[PDB]
Amino acid sequence: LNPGQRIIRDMEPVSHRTNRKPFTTGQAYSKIEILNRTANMVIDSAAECSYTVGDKYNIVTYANGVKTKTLDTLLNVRPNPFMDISTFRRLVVTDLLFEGCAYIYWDGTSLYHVPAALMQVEADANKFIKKFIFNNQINYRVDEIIFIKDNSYVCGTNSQISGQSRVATVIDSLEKRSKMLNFKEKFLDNGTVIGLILETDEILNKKLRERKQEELQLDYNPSTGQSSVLILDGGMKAKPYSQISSFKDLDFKEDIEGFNKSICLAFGVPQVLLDGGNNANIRPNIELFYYMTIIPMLNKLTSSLTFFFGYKITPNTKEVAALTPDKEAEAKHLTSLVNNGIITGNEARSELNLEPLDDEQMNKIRIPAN
Amino acid sequence: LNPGQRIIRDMEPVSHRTNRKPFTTGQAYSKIEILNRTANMVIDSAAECSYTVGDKYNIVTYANGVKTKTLDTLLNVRPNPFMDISTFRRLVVTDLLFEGCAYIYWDGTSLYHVPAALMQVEADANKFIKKFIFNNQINYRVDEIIFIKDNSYVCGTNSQISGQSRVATVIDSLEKRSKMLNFKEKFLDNGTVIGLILETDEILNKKLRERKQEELQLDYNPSTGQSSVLILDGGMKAKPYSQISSFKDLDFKEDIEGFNKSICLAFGVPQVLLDGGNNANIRPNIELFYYMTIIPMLNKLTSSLTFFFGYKITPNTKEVAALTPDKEAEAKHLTSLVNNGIITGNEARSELNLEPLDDEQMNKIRIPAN
Amino acid sequence: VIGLILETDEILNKKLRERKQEELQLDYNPSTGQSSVLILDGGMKAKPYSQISSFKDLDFKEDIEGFNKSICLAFGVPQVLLDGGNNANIRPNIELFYYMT
Repeated sequence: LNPGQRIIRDMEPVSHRTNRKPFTTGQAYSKIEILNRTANMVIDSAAECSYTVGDKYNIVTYANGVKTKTLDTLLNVRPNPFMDISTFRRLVVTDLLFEGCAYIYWDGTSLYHVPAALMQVEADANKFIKKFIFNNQINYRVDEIIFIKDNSYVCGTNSQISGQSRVATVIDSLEKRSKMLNFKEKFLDNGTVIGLILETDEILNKKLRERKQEELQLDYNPSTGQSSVLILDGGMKAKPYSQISSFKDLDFKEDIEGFNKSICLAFGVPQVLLDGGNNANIRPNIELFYYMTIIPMLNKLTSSLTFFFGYKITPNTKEVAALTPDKEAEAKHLTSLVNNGIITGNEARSELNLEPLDDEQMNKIRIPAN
Repeated sequence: LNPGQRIIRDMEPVSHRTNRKPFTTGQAYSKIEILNRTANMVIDSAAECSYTVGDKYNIVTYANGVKTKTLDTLLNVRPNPFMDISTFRRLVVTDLLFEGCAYIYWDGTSLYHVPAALMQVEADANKFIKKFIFNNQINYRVDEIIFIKDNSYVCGTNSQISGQSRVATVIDSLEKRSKMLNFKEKFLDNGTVIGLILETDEILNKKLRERKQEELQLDYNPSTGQSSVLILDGGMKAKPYSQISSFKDLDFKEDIEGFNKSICLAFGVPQVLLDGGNNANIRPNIELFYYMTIIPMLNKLTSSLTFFFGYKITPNTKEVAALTPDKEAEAKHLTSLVNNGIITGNEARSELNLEPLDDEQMNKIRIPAN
Repeated sequence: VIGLILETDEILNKKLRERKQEELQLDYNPSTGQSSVLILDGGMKAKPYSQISSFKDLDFKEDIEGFNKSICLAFGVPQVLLDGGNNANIRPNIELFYYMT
């Protein structure tokens, strides 16, 4: 046991909600299209990757007596007798994203989801965590909650608990982008556009002055008029005016592009995926996105699962439509291994997502020799 | 024993925390998003690399009697009876990053984590280190704590104690970038936009003047108007004004890009990882990131581990999704090695992350000979 | 940073002058205002001022890049290692760094 755990409790007795302003985040996700699309692709991608359970670690875990097949079916087919697999996975991933942490309940035989927007974790004076408090009055325990924590540095010191919300960091950038974009719309709806100013030093009958004003407006526009010369009489003067604040000054494109690139940067999506990319970009960018962004996100979940159940669980995609291996190269390398005897044919079948055959000559290596 | 160790202790009796301002760093991590993404990539990438324990060094280390398999389980499956593997690695790496150093406690059988933001190291007049003081009154020892130090040159002389926090070098750049970015939104919300400036040397009825100023603004906006000509009567003049301080002057984009490269440079992540890259950019840049940045960072940890336990521990990834070898090239070199008899087939499978199979012909080198 | 410089050759009650200054500031900003034309009465003029020392003059970026290259030069680290490199850039530069430095 850790002799310094009680000081850890004293320095942070309870978890801290990190999505400091939730309503602004919800408003932006609802009515801002870069956050909407980026969060949607991240969550949907973290919902397509299947989980493959491995061997049993001969250790004591919080959940014991669960067989491999039951865990596999509840984790890849249907978690709860009442809820979907993709819905539950998306809920967990969106809790991990929009909130710092993500929480999953564990019944006797079913694996329920609990939102992290209301749960608060209370540290223990002795071990690691005393008891979770969902909103209030729940008081789950610890053996029945799967804890997913995204790394955080909140307040002075990092925390054994809680988590820092990825979406909560882009709120300032989203507000800046929205204000900067609304400024152009209001500038267009407000700024005045004129084509000609005439001046006279004597008052000339406001009614008739206005009538001549619309006469000049309609008559000297090539779409609706067929005149191009003015003969000003009586000393009326034409002031050579200029435009005060032209639209060319408001060059917000570069700043808006910077804000968009930053927002795509925080979630981790490459900018090429949202745009159109060449053949040299699409496959490497899909690989970079999925692996280096999502697979940490799912690795947190799978590590928490292998802590909770003791079964080695890893994010093994091998089936997502975005990372389907190149058929020619994959076939070439699998055939090379099969011919040269490194792997059996059945393993190649398993890699090709086929089903192994109960054949004799395939279950043993070829060993070409001669 | 070192004759000069007492002078070393006299020149620096105790360690000193190097993250001089923790709260500003926390607020930057929580509300500045380039820093969030860079730190998250570094920490998560430093949490995916598995650890392989090698042989036993016949030396007297601080931890004795620990079995190889028990150390492997503690270091790759479950460090604690109460906390995860990914969470533990993430805490250790974020302590190494945001603070200068990182500390890991060691019970008889459990390998607990302790924060480095609170704990101070006291040098020894004779050997190396008297003890470790966690805030106070705990007073761990040295025989039971694992010490991971990031190289530092603080004050006049470099220290065998303490350490330099990489993030603390970035706070000034973060403040500069935040101020520079806030200046643009404040300039937009504060600057004035004018369409016309009409003057008269005599007073024209403020109420009716304001009514005409609303009518004249709404009438000459082509979105909401059907007039474009002015007939100024009574001697009212139109001053040919010009915009005083246009927005085109504030060319902050290059400065903000410089500050973004500022933020990313200190952590070590290449700028291509954040953006999109070609076939020739993604995998080489991920290789640079992992190797050059992370693997020294985990090499500090593994060197401290091999000091503590005496077992050769190295960061052996071989499984991280972002460094999966090219299937075709990997197949080609493995098959060539197997055919030409340099390595056995079983160790080829081992390098393929599969399970070696107990065969008679495969356990020996093929020896092509003819 | 200034938007307007309106001038008057007579004194006009500092308190209300400041009040109208604030009102005309807030009114003629499209973000927080819904007006774009200004009618000046009483002989008040509008001086066509200009920006004295614009931020565009301070082009420090090239000098700052030179200083960064100079700092990275003394230690020996190639500039490609810190940035992103292609297949042709990255491994020869890692080799040059390790070996030569």
